Amino acid sequence: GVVLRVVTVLEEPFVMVSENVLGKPKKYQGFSIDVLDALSNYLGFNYEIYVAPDHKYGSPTWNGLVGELVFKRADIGISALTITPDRENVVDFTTRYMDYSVGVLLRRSIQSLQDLSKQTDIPYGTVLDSAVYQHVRMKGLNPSMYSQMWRMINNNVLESQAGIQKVKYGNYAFVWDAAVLEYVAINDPDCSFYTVTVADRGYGIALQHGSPYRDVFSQRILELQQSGDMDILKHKWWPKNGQC
Amino acid sequence: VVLRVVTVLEEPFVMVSENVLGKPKKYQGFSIDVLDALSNYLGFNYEIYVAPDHKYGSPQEDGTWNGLVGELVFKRADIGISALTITPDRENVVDFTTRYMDYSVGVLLRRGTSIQSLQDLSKQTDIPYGTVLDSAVYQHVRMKGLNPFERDSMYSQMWRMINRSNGSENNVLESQAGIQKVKYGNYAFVWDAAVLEYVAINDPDCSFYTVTVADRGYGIALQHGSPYRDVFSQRILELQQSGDMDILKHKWWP
Ligand SMILES: [Ca+2]
Ligand SMILES: [Ca+2]
Repeated sequence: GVVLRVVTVLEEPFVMVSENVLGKPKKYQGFSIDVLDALSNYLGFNYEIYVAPDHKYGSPTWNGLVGELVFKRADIGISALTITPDRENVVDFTTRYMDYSVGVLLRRSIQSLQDLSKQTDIPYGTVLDSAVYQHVRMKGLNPSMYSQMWRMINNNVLESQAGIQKVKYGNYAFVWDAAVLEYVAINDPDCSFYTVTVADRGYGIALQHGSPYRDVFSQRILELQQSGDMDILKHKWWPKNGQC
Repeated sequence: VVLRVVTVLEEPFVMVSENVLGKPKKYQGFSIDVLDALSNYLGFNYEIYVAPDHKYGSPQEDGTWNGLVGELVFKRADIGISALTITPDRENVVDFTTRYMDYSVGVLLRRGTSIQSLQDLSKQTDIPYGTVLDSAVYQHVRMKGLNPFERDSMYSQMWRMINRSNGSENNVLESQAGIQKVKYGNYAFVWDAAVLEYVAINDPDCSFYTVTVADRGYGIALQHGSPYRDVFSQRILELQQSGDMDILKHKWWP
C-alpha cells in the first residue's frame, strides 16, 4: 500500500492533534480524520499527515492547504475545507462529506436565526471579512432575515475565540460555522452555551487537479453517507447524548 | 459542437413543454434551466432525447446497466440530466458533477389531517401510507427499519406499515398511482419531496399538503472520465453560492 501525502488544517473537531509528546510523532484525531481512515481502510492506501504551514485553508497563485495541493506538495487535503468554485478551479474535490452551515452561539430565549434577527437586545456578529461575513452580506442584499442580520452585523464583529469568549463573559451572540460552534457548546466545562439552519454548500476533500483518486474517493464517501455510517461517525464528535 | 443529452421525464425536473405537429419536441424544467446555464457558460449546444427504457438505470444481472445511466456507459449520450441522485453504485460506472440540489424524502397527504412530519406519520396507523413498490424509497425504508445495529424506532414502524402484507396493501407501483390515491382515498404517499411538492403546489383543488433531511443529491451524470466533469461542477458551485440557483428553484417551487 503506497503512501499518500495528507495536508490538513487544525479545526476542532474536524482535525486535531491527539498526541504530541516529546520524542514521539504527532498523532491526530477528529471527524475529518475518521473519514480519511474509513477511506484508507477500504481502498487500502496508507499515509503521512502534515499541517498547512500557514494554518490557512487557501485563498487566491494559491496559499494555505489548497496551495499545498496546487504546488503538488500534498496528495490529499483533509479538513473542514468548504467546496467553492474558485478552489474547484485550481484543485479537484470529492463529494461533500458533510454539509456546511452557519450557526449562532448564544448564552444560556432565542431559538432560531430568525428570532436572533428580530431582536436587538443581544448584539451579534461574526469574524470580520471572513467567509461567514461575506455570506451574510451576499444574502442580505439579494432581491427575509438575512437583510436584518446584515443591517445588524454590518462595530459588532471581530476576529474567533474572541467571539466565543464574548458570549461567555458578556452579552453577545456569535454567528459562525455551526459544526465548530456546536462542538464548542457541547464541550464547555461550565455548559454556558447553546446553539441554534439551511445549507449553502459542503465540506470536501481536495486532491491535486486531475488526481486519479477523486472518483473512488467519492464513491466511498457516498457509500458511508447513504449506509448511515457517517452518522455513526458524527455522533462521536457531536453527540446530543448527554453532557450539556 | 453538439452534445447528446439523455433524460427521464419527471415533473418538475424535466417535462415536455412543446409537442405540436411537424416540430421537434421542446423540454422545460428545473433540470433544463440548469443545463441551459451550463450550455450558455461553456458555450456548447445539445440535442435532447429520452431514456429508451424510461428508467434512471439499474445494474442489470448481465453485468451492464440499463436505463439512462446505461446510455452513458455505452457512450450513446454525453450528459445525463434529470432528478438523478448521486449514488455509489452509479458513480462507479459514470461520472457525476457535484449535486445541484438536495434530495429529501417527503410525504403527500390530503387536506384535513395534521401530520407535521415523517415522525408523526410514523406514529399513527389511522392514515395508511406507502411508497412505490421496490423503488428507491421502498429500499431506504426497508434498510433503516430492518437494521439491528441501530434500530430506528421511526423507520421500524414505517417499515412494518409498508410491507403490511408484503406490499400488496399499501404500495402503489407508479408515482401517479400513489398521488391519486391520496386525493381520492385514505392514503399518505411517501415519495421524492420535490416531486410531491410540485404536485402539492399546482393541484387544481389544493386537496394536497406536504411535509425530512437529506443524505443524497441530484446530479448531472456524465460518462466515465468525461472532460466536462470538472468544469460543470465549477459553475454549479457558482449558481448555488451566488443565490442564482435559489431563484431557478423559486421558479418551479414558489
Ligand atoms: Ca478541479
Ligand atoms: Ca465515476
